[PDB]
Amino acid sequence: LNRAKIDSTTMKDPRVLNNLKLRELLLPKFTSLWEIQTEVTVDNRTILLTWMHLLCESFELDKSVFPLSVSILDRYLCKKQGTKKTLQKIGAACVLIGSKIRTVKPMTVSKLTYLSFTNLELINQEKDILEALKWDTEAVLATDFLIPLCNALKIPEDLWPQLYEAASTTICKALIQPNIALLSPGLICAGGLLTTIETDNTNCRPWTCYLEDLSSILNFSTNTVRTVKDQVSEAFSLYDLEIL
Amino acid sequence: DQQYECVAEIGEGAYGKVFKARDLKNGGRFVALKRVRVQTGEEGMPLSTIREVAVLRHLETFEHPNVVRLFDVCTVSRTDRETKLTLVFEHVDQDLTTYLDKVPEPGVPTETIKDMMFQLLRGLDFLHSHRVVHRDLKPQNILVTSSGQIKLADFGLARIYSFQMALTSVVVTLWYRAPEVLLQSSYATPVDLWSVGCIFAEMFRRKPLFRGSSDVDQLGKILDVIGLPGEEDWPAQPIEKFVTDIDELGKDLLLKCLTFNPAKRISAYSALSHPYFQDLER
Ligand SMILES: CC(=O)c1c(C)c2cnc(Nc3ccc(N4CCNCC4)cn3)nc2n(C2CCCC2)c1=O
Ligand SMILES: [Ca+2]
Repeated sequence: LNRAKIDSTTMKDPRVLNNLKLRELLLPKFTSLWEIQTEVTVDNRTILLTWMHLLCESFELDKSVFPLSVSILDRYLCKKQGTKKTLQKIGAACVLIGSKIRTVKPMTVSKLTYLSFTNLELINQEKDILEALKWDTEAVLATDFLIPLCNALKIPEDLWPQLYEAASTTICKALIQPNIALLSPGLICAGGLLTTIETDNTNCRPWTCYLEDLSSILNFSTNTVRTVKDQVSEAFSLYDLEIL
Repeated sequence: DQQYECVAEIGEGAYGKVFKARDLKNGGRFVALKRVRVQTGEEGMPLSTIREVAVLRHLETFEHPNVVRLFDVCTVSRTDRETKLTLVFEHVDQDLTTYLDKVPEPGVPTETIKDMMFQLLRGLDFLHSHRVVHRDLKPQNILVTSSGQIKLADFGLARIYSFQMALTSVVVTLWYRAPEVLLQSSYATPVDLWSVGCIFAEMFRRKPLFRGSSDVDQLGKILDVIGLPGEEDWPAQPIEKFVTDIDELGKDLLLKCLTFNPAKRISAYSALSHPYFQDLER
């Protein structure tokens, strides 16, 4: 019931931003998403990712659960081979694992199975992800960068709550899409922010004005930044529950 | 599964118990074994355990000197029974508790006091700068190696903090809880420093400072010492009484961690730089 309020230590310390970027360099580069796969396509992924998204959204889980569900799922689908009649399970086990870490009230098995395989059969599909990833579960989420970026960009604090709520919502959806899976979490975030800023100016400066800065903050070129915005702004638009 | 043999039980941790044991395939040296009996109810691996490993794994490529190390997770699934877990860490000789209990008179040397404090804050700094709050900081969780080095242990209540995230109103053990938690308020990192305030003191006076029994009493106990603050700070008695044998700069630091308002309470980073510490590693 209580929520995490602003904490200068965790939010305004420049070296926090500094370490996100660093720990971003830990999970290495998917040269191509789901290459190891010899059955399920990326199309299957978009579908399972919107089911997993809907799950998180409708049960109102903390915003950082889904991105991490995605990250687990992906990491996991190199280490092992997935199937079509089995993805539902796997994705279900990612949300279940993600919820266990990043949210106080985690998605229960009975909640997850009943909606969707036996609950025994799901417990294994957890075990099997855990040991496959060798319990190294956590990850830098595109989410994690939101406030550290608002702070770095000198955005007034009273805007943080809305800005947070709004751009986390758009990042989360964007993540559903194939091509977004390849971008660095810092960038996905910078994109999320700018798109959001664009639609209802929120009484900041306008989108334009933050492009050169995020390029300085993150240490990419401006073109890269301008691109990732369009890219994430796209990913958002392509959300569609009918595909289910 | 069969690389070990348990000796003494060095304490009942997060879910069950933690044993002292030796590794065989290695140099023959010591390993810390956490036994986790997963209830064949229906929730999968315990929340607390999954989280705690994930955080420790996540930071391990930093190899921070003031944090415990995890080597392995056994897992052996049983079709004849429930699962059981072997969680395997570096062994450390004793905790702060036993050490405070064993130390010759007249207690721990002030220069050790300063150093343990230092290391402790240092490990904390680290943890916070990676957005981890170790919200279960107590003498039993603080580990002292043979060379007298500090390791933060039991990460089963630690979690990565993000704005607007949901919180359990129920964190830290009674004695070392902060007013914000007691008041059922929202909380974060300053929580760890409150604990370090309490611990700092427990070092000089080899006895816990705030020994409550209810939350309400636990709060009064605190307020009996630190004093009632203003309307501003709500969302005495001179300390030296409760903490004799403390230096003037040790005091200022100690108050700075034991600030009622959290947003006023000092941070590890600024605490690491407080004038109490100049004398140390230099
Ligand atoms: C899983 C952990 O993080 C962990 C580890 C790695 C650790 C290692 N060495 C310890 N070494 C110890 C710990 C305690 C003692 N004393 C033994 C005699 N009685 C009091 C404690 C001696 N050696 N203790 C450890 N703990 C204890 C903290 C609470 C319960 C376990 C831990 O959680
Ligand atoms: Ca929740």
